[PDB]
Amino acid sequence: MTEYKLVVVGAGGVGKSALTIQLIQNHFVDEYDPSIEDSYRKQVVIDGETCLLDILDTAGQEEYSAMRDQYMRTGEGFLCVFAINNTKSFEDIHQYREQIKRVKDSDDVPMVLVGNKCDLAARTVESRQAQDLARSYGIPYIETSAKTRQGVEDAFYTLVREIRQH
Ligand SMILES: Nc1nc2c(ncn2[C@@H]2O[C@H](COP(=O)(O)OP(=O)(O)NP(=O)(O)O)[C@@H](O)[C@H]2O)c(=O)[nH]1
Ligand SMILES: [Mg+2]
Repeated sequence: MTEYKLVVVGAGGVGKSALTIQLIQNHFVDEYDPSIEDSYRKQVVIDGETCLLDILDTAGQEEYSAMRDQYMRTGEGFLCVFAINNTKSFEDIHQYREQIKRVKDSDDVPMVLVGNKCDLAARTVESRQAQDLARSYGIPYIETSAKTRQGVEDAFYTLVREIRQH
């Protein structure tokens, strides 16, 4: 078994914590702790390869960049969570990547861009725009929904692929 430190990122309400709680507890946060260091780790099998998945759930921009260096430096990969309905996410998701290149000290970093909230009926950022970043960054683009729970794990699994490749 291998330990995969999955460092999740988010502007706050993009669904970062929603994807984690789903991939771990599998449910919609109705009264869970408001952001904490109590990271989680689930055991799965990537293409017939049993390995551990330690998904770290950080805070949503609550003044703690100092710790961001401790996690990012210890994270095997990064997952960019953006809301198709919230254009704000697409904004922070851009600068967010720049933070990784700094810590990792290299443009080549294993990460994935997921589009949470793919169930809502009021999307602002079309797949085209979301693809621009994934195509410009050279990373995969997956769509999921914490509410309906569609291809949720599909987004996480993709991360393991990027890492393994590197
Ligand atoms: N409609 C819809 N809402 C979602 C979906 N996923 C998450 N949400 C909701 O959108 C909001 C996102 O913020 P929240 O759940 O508080 O997570 P958070 O903001 O990261 N917590 P915090 O800010 O304390 O770190 C919550 O109400 C969350 O339940 C989704 O797929 N569809
Ligand atoms: Mg949160």
